[PDB]
This record gives sequence, structure tokens and C-alpha cells, in this order.
Amino acid sequence: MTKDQNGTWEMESNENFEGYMKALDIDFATRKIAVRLTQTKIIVQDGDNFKTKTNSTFRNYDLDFTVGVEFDEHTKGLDGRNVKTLVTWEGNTLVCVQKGEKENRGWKQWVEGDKLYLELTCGDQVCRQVFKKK
Repeated sequence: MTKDQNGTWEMESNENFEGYMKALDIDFATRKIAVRLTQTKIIVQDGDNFKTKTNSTFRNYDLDFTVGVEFDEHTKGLDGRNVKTLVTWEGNTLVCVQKGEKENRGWKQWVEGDKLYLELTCGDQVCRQVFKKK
């Protein structure tokens, strides 16, 4: 009944992977490399903060912020542009608004049972994800 379901999620599968990086047109590559090399989605939670992370063999620098801080643009490693990225707790889940200019990066989570969904978008695409908690 509170934002602390602390665990792990191997992410049973991925619908779209490169196309999300594709959507923001990072480099129409990495789809052949980043494919999957341990990709373990994780969640941490601290109280006033929240930093889900991926323990991938390629990268470990994912959800890294505090709630309501309002991540007023300024990103890089992925896109490298400028988009309002507001974060909020739903009471149960992490709702964030990618207030874009061109795209709708609108990335959000929502515990859809015994796993944790990550239903984002990014202008045109719509990355759908499925998990299975631990």
C-alpha cells in the first residue's frame, strides 16, 4: 500500500527495444549489440527519491532521480536534447510526464500485478514492456 515493493525484474521480454532509441533517433544502431546482455530491470526506492536501474552489461544508468524534482530537460547518453521530465508518485507507481516539443517520451510505470509494467512512448512509437518480478 506504499511505494516500496523493492525487488528486481529481469524483464521477461521486450516488445520494442531499438525502436525506442530509434524514435529519438540516437544512431539507428545498437539494436544488434545492446539486444540483451543481462538486462535486468531494477527498482530501489528510498522515500522521497526513486531510482530504478538496469544492471545490463552495457549500461547501468537508468531511472536516476527524485520525485517532483521535475527533471527540467538536460539529458544525454541516449538522446541529448531538452525535455521537461516531471516525476510523481501515484500513491502506488511512478508517473512521469515527458513534456516535449517534438516528441512524447511519456514514460511511466504501474504495478500491473506481480510484475511491473513500463509503458512508455516517444512521439510515434509505443514501447510496451512485460515483467515478472524477480
